[PDB]
Amino acid sequence: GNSKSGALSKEILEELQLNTKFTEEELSSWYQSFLKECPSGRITRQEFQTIYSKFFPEADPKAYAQHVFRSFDANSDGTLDFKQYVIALHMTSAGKTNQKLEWAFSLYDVDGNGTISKNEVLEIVTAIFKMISPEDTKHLPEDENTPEKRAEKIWGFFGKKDDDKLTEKEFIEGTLANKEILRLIQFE
Repeated sequence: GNSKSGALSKEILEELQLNTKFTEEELSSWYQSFLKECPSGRITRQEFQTIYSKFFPEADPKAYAQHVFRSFDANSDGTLDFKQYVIALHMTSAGKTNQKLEWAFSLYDVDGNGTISKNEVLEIVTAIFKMISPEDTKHLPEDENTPEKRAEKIWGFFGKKDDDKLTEKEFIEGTLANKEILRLIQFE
């Protein structure tokens, strides 16, 4: 409702490597009127994609955000809240509210069952990287440019073979200690 509070969206998203020629005041009028036109703010993929491709073109609508929107839930298509979703898109590079650790497990657990497995982690990694443009994804050093090349760094960090299932509880501890994890785990 407050255009000023809308600026926090452009600045925050900007960091996520996603600029929007749409001024903050504009998104405010569109955001409120998007939620007013629709029931509270329940939109479908067919709709999300449009907004996604209309707001963030160069970003492969099948990279980061796409993976995020699909992580909220979206089981058999149906529809999901756009507001809560937007938060999940911003609650990944901001830093206003305190809680933020155990909150990640949400998009981290694509399926959503209090258990993180290889597959899930493989998705996230790919998503972020997928967003990165090829001609650009080459600049970064090799031996660490493939989604599977890194999946070994993150998953290999914790180290698990028996109870190879990370819960929302340890997910907070395995990170409370090892400080070198906050360096790469950075899921932008």
